[PDB]
Amino acid sequence: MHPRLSGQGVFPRYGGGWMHQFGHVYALQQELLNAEANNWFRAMELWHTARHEGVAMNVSHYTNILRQCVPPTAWEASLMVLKQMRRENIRPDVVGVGCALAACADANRSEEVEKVFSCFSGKLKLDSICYLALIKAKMSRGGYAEALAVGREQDADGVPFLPHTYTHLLEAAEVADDGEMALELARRMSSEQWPVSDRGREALKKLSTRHHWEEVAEYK
Amino acid sequence: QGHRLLHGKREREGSLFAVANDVKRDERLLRQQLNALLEEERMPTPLVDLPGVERRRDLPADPITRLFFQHKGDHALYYGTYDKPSVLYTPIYDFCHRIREATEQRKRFVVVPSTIETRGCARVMHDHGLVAGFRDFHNDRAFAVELKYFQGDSTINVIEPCSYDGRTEFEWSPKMMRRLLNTHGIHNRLVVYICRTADNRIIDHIHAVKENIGGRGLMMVH
Amino acid sequence: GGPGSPVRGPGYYAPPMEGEHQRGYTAEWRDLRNPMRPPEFPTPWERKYRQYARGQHPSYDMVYAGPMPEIFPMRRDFRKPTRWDFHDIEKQGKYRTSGPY
Amino acid sequence: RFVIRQPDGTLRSAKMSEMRAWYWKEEWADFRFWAPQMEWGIENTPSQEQYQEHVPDTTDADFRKQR
Amino acid sequence: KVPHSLIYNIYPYLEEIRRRKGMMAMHPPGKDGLLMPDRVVDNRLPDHLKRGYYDDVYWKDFFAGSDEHLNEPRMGLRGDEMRRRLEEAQTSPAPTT
Amino acid sequence: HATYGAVPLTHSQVTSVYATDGGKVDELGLLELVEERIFSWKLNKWEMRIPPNLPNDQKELIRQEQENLKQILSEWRKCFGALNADILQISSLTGVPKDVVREKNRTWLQEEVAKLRWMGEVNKAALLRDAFMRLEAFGSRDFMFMERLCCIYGLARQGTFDEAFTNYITEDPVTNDIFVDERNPFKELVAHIVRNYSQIDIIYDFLGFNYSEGYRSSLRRYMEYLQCKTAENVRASGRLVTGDKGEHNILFDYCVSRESLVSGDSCQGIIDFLYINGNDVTLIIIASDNPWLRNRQLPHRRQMEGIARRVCFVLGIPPSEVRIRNLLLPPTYLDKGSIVRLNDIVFRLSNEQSNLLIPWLTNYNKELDPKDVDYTALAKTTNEEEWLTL
Amino acid sequence: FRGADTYSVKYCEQGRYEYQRYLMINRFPSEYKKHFLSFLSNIRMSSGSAT
Amino acid sequence: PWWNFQTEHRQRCVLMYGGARTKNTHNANHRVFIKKYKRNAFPNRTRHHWAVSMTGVLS
RNA sequence: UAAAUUAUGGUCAAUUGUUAGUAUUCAUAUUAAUUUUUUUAAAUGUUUUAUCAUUUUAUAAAGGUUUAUUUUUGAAAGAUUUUUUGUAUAAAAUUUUAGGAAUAGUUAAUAAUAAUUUAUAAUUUUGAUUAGAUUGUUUUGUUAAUGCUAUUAGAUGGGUGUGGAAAAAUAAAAAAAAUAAUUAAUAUAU
Ligand SMILES: [Mg+2]
Ligand SMILES: [Mg+2]
Repeated sequence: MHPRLSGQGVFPRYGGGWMHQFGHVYALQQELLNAEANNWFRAMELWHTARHEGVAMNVSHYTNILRQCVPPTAWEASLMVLKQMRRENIRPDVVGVGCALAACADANRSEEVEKVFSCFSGKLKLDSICYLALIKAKMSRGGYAEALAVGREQDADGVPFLPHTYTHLLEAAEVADDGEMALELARRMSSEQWPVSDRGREALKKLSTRHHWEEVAEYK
Repeated sequence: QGHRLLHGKREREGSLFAVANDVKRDERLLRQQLNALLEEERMPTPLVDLPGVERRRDLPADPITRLFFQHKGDHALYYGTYDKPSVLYTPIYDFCHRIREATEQRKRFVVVPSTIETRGCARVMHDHGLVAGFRDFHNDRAFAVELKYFQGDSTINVIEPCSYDGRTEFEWSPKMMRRLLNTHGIHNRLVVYICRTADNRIIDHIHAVKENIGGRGLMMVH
Repeated sequence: GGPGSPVRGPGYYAPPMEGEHQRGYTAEWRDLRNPMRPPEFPTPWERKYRQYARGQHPSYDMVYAGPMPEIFPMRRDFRKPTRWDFHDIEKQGKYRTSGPY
Repeated sequence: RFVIRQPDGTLRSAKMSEMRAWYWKEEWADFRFWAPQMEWGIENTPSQEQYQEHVPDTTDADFRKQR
Repeated sequence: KVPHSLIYNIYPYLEEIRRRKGMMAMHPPGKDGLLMPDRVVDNRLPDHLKRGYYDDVYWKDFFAGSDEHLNEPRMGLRGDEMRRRLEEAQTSPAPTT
Repeated sequence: HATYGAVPLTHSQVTSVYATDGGKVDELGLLELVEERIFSWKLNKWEMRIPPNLPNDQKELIRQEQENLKQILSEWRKCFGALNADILQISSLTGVPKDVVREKNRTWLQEEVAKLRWMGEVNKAALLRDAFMRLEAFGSRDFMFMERLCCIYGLARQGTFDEAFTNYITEDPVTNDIFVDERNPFKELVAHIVRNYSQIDIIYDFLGFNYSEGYRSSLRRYMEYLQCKTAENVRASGRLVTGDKGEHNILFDYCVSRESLVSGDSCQGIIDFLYINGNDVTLIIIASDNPWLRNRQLPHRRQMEGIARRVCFVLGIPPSEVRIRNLLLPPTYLDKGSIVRLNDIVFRLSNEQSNLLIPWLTNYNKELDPKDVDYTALAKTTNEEEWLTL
Repeated sequence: FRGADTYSVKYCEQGRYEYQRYLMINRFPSEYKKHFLSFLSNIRMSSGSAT
Repeated sequence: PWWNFQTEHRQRCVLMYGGARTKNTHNANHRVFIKKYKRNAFPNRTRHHWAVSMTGVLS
C-alpha cells in the first residue's frame, strides 16, 4: 500500500525532478509498466485510469498489457488493445503483435490469427514466434498442407528457423504425408545443429517408417 | 657496510664523469656511443631507428603509435640528435621566444628545448592546428617544431608566455579558466590558453572548463 | 579571509602552490559560481546524483514575467527605506549588473 | 513551518503564495512543459535496484523507526 | 578549421580540437584484432530494435552446437577424481614405516 | 584472538597439532560449513589476529598474508552470493526446484527460454539466459576448490583462527533448544586437509599465499618429489640430488636469487636451480620483482655455452648432443602453465603421466596476472627459444 | 536584478547529511583529556529535577 | 542569486549593532601637512617624518 | 635512393539565432559654488528595605594613547540536593615615517611564593628602542581592475581592596525582586 519509488533522486532531470504536484502520475506509471504484474484484469483497468488522468502512454505501456493476456489466454482483450492502438495510430512492436498472436493461437481462434497476421505482414518484420502462431492456427483446423506454406513464407521473408518451428512443421508433415517436405527440414536441422525436441523425434521416426527415406540415405 | 649517498640528479642517474673534474659537462653523446658499442648482432634481431621504451609497460596504449615504438632495455635512453639550445629565464619563455622570432624569419623548423610542460604545450598547439608537425619528438632534451604557413604569412600570430617577466608564475582557478573561455563577452575557442594540472597533464582552456579544473598557466597562442 | 571567513584562495590567479594546496585550489575546493556543476559531494554520494549535477534548470522556455529594465535614464543606486522587506540586507550593497537583458 | 493567526483566533497554515513570499523572487513562467506527457517506457525506466544501491537498512540505522 | 568551431559553444566542436586519430585505435578491439565500430552489430543497431529479430537471428550463438555442447552439463563436480585418488592413496598404505 | 605467546606455524606444527583420526570426511560439506561460519563474521573479527611479541618485519609479512587471505575470502563470498542469487533467479523464473538446477542441460535452457519468449516475456528470457550463461562457468560446487583449501590451510597456518569456529550459541531447527556447540569443524577440516593433501604446503606456496619466504623451497621439494618418482634411485646430499643409474639425473640448488641480486651491480646471470636430465640442461630461474633486474638475471648466450662446456668437461658427455635452455618462473606465485612447462621441459613428462603422478595438478587453475605485462613478454621471448646447442 | 534565477536539480534531490566530508580534526592531547573528562562528567550526571 | 561573503558580514553587523554602517564616511577631505621643525633638524635619529603617514595594520 | 596501389560504390555545405562572463570613451565621472534643509539654551525624581544603617542596581564625554583579543569557578540563570568546586588569565599573525643606530628595573636557569646564587644572558641592519603621526576594521568611494582612497566597535596599573568581576561621580529603558501600565499613533516638547 505504497508507491514503490517515492522520490528524491529517482526521477529524471528534464521532468523537474520530483514535482510533488504530480506524485500520483509518478506512481501510476510504475503500475502500468510493472514487469512483475501478471493480472490481466487490472491491466485493462489501469489503462482506463491513465486515460482519465491524462497520462501519455507509448508502445511499452500497451506491450505490458498484451504480455499479461497470454497466460490467461484472453483473446478478446488482446484485440481490444490492438483496436485502440490502431484508433490512436500507435504502431505495435513485433513483441506486442507476438503476444496477441500467441493469445489467439492458444484459444483455438484460427480465423483471428490469420486476420491479425495479414494486418502486420508486409509492414512489420515479424518473428519466428509470429510465424509459429500462424502455424498453430493452421494445424488446429486440419490445414497441415497449408501449415507448410507458412514455413515456406517464413523462409521467403528471411526469418530463420528455430527449434520450435521444426517441432510444429514436422508434425504438419505427419498428417499431410509430405515426406519430401520433411527431407529438406531434417537436412536443415543437422546443418544448423539444432537440438531436436521429443515431438520432433517421433515425427522423424514415423516418416522414416513409411517412406524409408532415412535408411536409403543413411541420415540418423 | 656504509655506502655513499647519491646527491643530485647527476649521481642518481649514474653519471660517469669522464671529463676530469667537471660535473656539469654534457654526457648524452658519449653515453649514446657507449650504449651503441654495448649492443651486438646476435647470430643463430638488432634494434631499429624507431624510438624505444625501457619497459614493456611504457608502450603507448594507442595501437597505431605502438607501431612507432619498440622495447629496448637500456638502449632506450640517450635518444636524440638535437641538443639544448642556448642564447632565457624559463623553458616556456624560451619556447615562446624562439617560435616568435622564427615565425617572423619564415623558417621551417624551430629547435626548442624539450621539457615536460614544453612538449605538452606543443602537442596542444599541434592539436589546434597552429603547428604543422614535429621532428625528433621523443628526444627529452630538444625537439624541432615544423611550423605551419598558409598563403605567405604565418599561422601563429601572437605567442606569449604567462610569466611575462620570466620570474613570477601564476596559478589559475577554474573560475579563471571559465573567464578565459568567455573573454570580452564572446565564446573563445580562438585564442588558446594552456595550463598544467596537478596531475602533470598539459591541458588547454577548453578541456579545463569541460572537467571543471584549473592549473598553472603556461602560455597563450593564437 | 582568515578569521571568520570561508574564502581560501584568490578568485582567478594565485602564486604557485605545491602539494595538497595545488590540488585544492585548482580542482577540489568549493565553487558555487560554476554554472554547469555544483560543488561535489564526497564518495559515494556523487554516483547516484550524476544526472542531477548538470546544468541549472532543464526548461529553456522561461517566459520572463518580471518588470522590464530601464534604459533611460539609468539609475545608479536603488536604496529604499523599507518596512516589510525581510531581504533588505541582501538587497543593499554594490552588486554587478551583468545578465542577458 | 508557517502559521497565521486570524483576527478571530484561528491558527491556520499559509497559502502557496504566502509561503513563497518569504523567499527571493522567481519571476518566470513555463508555458510548455506538462509532466504527465513524460516518456516512461523506452529510456526513462527508474529501477528499484538503483534505489537499492544506497542500501537503506533498519538494523544499521534506526532513525526511520524512531520517527 | 571551420570558422564556426572557433566562436560557437556546441559540443561536437570538441571533436575538432583534438588531432586526427584512427577509429580502430580509439574504439576497443575485438577477438581478431582492430575492428571498425560500425562493423559490430550491437553498435550500429539501436536498442529499441534489439528485441524481436535480433535474438531470432542470434539464437544459434547460444543454442546451436554439437551433442557434447548441448547435452553435457557444465555445473557438475570437476574434482571428484582427484578426491577419490587422494582418498585411496591415503587409505591403501595406512602405515608409516 | 591473538594471545601473549601465540606463534605462527610452519607445516610441521600444523601437521602435529591437527593430527586427528577421521574416517570418510566430507570435503565439500565441511568446506561449505566452515566458509558459512567465515561469511557470517564481520570485519571486526579480522582485527586482533596478529601475535604481539614479534619483530616488525615479521608482523608486516603476517599482516600482508592475512590481508591477502581476507580479500580472497571476500572475493569468494561475493562470488558465492552471486551464485546463490543466480540459482534462486533461475528457480524463480522457470519454476523448477532449486536443487536440480545444477544438473540441468542446455537443451533444457533452450526449451525454457523459448517457453518464456512464447508468453511474451523477453526480459525474463534474457535474464534466464544470462544467468545460465554466467552459471555454467561458476556454478560448480568445487570451483575454486584448491584455492579455498589453501585459504583454510593459511587460516590454520596463522595459528590465531582455531578458536574462532566454536563456542557459538545456536538453536535446534525442529525443537528450538538454545544450546552452545563445542564442535569445531575447522579443526576437522584442517585435519582432513593435512591427512589427505600431503603436498598442501606446495600448493599453498605455488598459489602465491606465502609472503614470508616465497615458493622457492616448495619448488625445490616439488622437483625433488618429481625426481624421486622418475629416476627411482635417488641420493640427496645437502643441496645436491643425484640419480645413480649412470644416466645424468642431477638437481643442483645453486643459490637464492633474491639475495644474490645486488641492486646496483653489473653481473650478468644468476640462476636458482640447475637440472641435468640425460643430455639436456635447464637453468631454472625465478624472476625478481624488480623489472630492472630481470634483464640482468637471465644469463648470456656465451655464459650458457660456458655452462654447457663445463657440463661436457665434468660429466664426460660429448658436446655433439648437449642442449642448454633457460627457464623463467613468475616471482610471487607459480601458474598452471609454468608447472606444465616445467613438467614438459625439465622432467620430460606429458600431461597424462603428470596427472598420474600428481593428482592435484588437474584442478590447479592459477594463471598469470594481467597487470604484469613485461614479465609475460620476457617469458614469451624466453620460453619460445630453441635449445642452445654447443 | 536576478528576478528569475534558478538553481540546480542536485540541490533539491540530495539526501540528508550527504554533503559532509570526512574531516580529521586533530587537537592537543591535553585537550583530548579535557574533553573526555568533560563528556564523562556530563554523562554521569545524576537524574534529579534538573536532569 | 549567490550572495558573496560581504552580504554575510553585513548580516552579522546588522544582527550585532542593529545597522550595517552609517553613510558618508569618505568626504574627500583635503588632509594638509603643516611642518614645524627646521629643514634637517627633525627630532629623531633614524626616521624623519615629513609627510602624511598612513595609520593601519592590515589596511 | 620505393619509384604515384585506381569500382570516383555516394556528393547533396552552412545558417532557425537558446547564453560556461573582469572588459577598457585622457575625456568623462567624483568634489564646493549657480542651490542646501531642519533644530537644539544647562541648572536633573531610579526603586525597595529591618531607619541617622543595611539588600539589588559594573563601561558617559574631553584629556592622555594602544600589534592583538576573548571567555567570571564565584552574583544571577538555577530546579526537593551539596564543597566561595562547575578547564576565563594563554599562543601564531599582520603597522607607518624624504635625509635609518644602537636598546635595557633588563634573558634563561632555579629546593627561589617574597631570586643576597649561576651564565660565554636578551632586542636590533631580515630595521629595534626613543621622537612624530596614530583606536583598529574584504563594511566607504571609484574603476575593466587582487589598483588607489576612507572609517567614529572598543579599552583606560594610585577615588573606595568593596565586589564574582572596577567598568563606579553619569547614559531616552536594558522595566529594576505585588500584573504600576502591555488597545493604537505622537512615546518627546510639556
Ligand atoms: Mg549561583
Ligand atoms: Mg645557580
